[PDB]
Amino acid sequence: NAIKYLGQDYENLRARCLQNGVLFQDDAFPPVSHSLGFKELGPNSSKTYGIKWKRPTELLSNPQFIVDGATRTDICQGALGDCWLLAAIASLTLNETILHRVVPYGQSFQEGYAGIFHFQLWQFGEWVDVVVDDLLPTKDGKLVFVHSAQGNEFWSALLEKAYAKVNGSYEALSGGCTSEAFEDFTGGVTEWYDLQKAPSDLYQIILKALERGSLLGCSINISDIRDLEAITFKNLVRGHAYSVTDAKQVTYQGQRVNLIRMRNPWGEVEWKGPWSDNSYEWNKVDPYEREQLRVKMEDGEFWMSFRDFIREFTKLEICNLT
Ligand SMILES: *[C@@H](C(=O)OCC)[C@H](O)C(=O)N[C@@H](CCC#N)C(=O)N[C@@H](CCCNC(=N)N)C(=O)N[C@@H](Cc1c[nH]c2ccccc12)C(N)=O
Ligand SMILES: [Ca+2]
Ligand SMILES: [Ca+2]
Repeated sequence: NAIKYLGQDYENLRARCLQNGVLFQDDAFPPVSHSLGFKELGPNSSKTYGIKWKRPTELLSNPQFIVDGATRTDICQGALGDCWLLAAIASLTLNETILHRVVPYGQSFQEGYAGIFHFQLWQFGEWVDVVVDDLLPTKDGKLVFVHSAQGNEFWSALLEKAYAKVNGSYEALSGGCTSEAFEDFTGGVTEWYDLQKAPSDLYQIILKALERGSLLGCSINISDIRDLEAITFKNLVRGHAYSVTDAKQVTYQGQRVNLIRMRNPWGEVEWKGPWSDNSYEWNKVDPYEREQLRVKMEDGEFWMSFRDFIREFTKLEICNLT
């Protein structure tokens, strides 16, 4: 059983707000500018100025915590450089058991709702329960930071807020490493791989990691500053954490080709090379494999050949649990 961050007690807080006819306002991470940030998001800044804190129950008549499951399409990055965190959360959803440890069951905007939610994280060398109120940064009635592809779904916005809380502010989350969020959700062991010096069995390692629910992300180093744009000629984003979400093998003109699937935590903007959604390659696999694996949809998620992956990306991170 998780210990309470700062001694804040989810169930006692929720019950007492319900008894006293109020919704929770979190003294530890309150709905003010200092919870946004200190410089790029400080009181005196252009980003800060239009932001208003609103509850999902003030935005919409029927907000839902989880809609059609907690899945990686619910992770669409907003105007914060927390790609590393969101790639980790998207990966987290592929392992149901670890997912529902971080995101406890039973939380809702209906029965028993009192403006408070809770999540569990590996922090300070402990499993910790972190509460948040549901006041969220919004602009023109829309979430400014992470949101789901379902506009009425809130669990992922609330998780990102809890993760900001432990680090001090949303701005504190700008720039990071995927392995750090992997740890904070698992307490497990991170390893990284230099894709330019990949071992010969690297596809096997990936397949076995995916089989056992380990979390995998990848990224392209910006090796000359930002000197070709962030976006490459083949539509890949440099210095940007991607989630690795599958590895599967296809028969391409009678030969097996090893494929790998990743998702941009933007929820949009995809590889436009071979095995991309509209690439010709899919014309030349057998119909069944094609219809099991290809999804023509701008969802941020796409296939590469493993050969292309290891040429295009520079780093892979794997967090293995027990
Ligand atoms: C990603 C993002 O939000 O996309 C925007 C839409 C976000 O900018 C991000 O996390 N960037 C990372 C690189 C990509 C990843 N993950 C980043 O800026 N720095 C980390 C580098 C990881 C390895 N990079 C690549 N393979 N490309 C990093 O090490 N960050 C630091 C934290 C830090 C402290 N001060 C600065 C200043 C600039 C950048 C980062 C930092 C860390 N030790 O964790
Ligand atoms: Ca969902
Ligand atoms: Ca896609």
